[PDB]
Amino acid sequence: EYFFSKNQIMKLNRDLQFSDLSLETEGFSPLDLEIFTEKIFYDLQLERDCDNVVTRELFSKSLSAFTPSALRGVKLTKETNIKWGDIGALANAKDVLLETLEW
Amino acid sequence: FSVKGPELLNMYIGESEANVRRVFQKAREAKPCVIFFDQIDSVAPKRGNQGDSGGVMDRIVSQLLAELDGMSTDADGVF
Amino acid sequence: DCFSKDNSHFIIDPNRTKLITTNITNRRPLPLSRSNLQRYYGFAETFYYDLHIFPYVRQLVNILETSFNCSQRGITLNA
Repeated sequence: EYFFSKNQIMKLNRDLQFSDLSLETEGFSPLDLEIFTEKIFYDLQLERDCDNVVTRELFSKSLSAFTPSALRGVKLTKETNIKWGDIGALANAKDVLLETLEW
Repeated sequence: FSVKGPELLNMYIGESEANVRRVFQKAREAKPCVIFFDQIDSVAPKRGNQGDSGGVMDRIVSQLLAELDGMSTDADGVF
Repeated sequence: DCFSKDNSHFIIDPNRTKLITTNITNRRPLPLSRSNLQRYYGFAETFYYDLHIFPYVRQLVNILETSFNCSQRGITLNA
């Protein structure tokens, strides 16, 4: 709420409240946020040529395509794209994995 | 690409594990490539036998099992 | 001079013109979309990308043109 006010005169539309967005940005450190706000402002400005300063969908359209400033290293294997519906069997092991790691 | 028998094996502790990875990396650079492990015996002996010493032959074969197949593999043209 | 009645267009004569210069001015270049200077002067032409096809160049051009257009918005958004 500070950042969006300080950087440029602009606001989040009435469609959403800042608490949701706070929920959306798990683990984002303050410099990362300074980067992220600028990213969103750029995406709004010309990547969409609309004459407006409000956003609801751009976050979902760009947050995923973002790397948290401190979060790079050994690159996560997010490209394997294996769904647990592809594994099928191994219930005895699936459930213990899901409860220990996922839940 | 020719793997001249036990070419990979090396003096030090970890440079064999660097040589294997370098070989696979360079091959992966040119997608339509072949790897010819000539006399695989010298490089991939049975893991964890009692009649063997040093253990590096186990580390190297494990590294093979890892990098050759592993996970996140794509652009399978590497025969 | 005595011909001050008009100043729209004039000739320069080496028998009367001398080389005098002031400090460095500034002005915008000519956008490629309007005039291909290299083409005219036979220079080593920069490759003419086509934004409709090449993905990545569009991102760069968009960023730079955004920073260009924000001049009249007048904020330090440059990245």
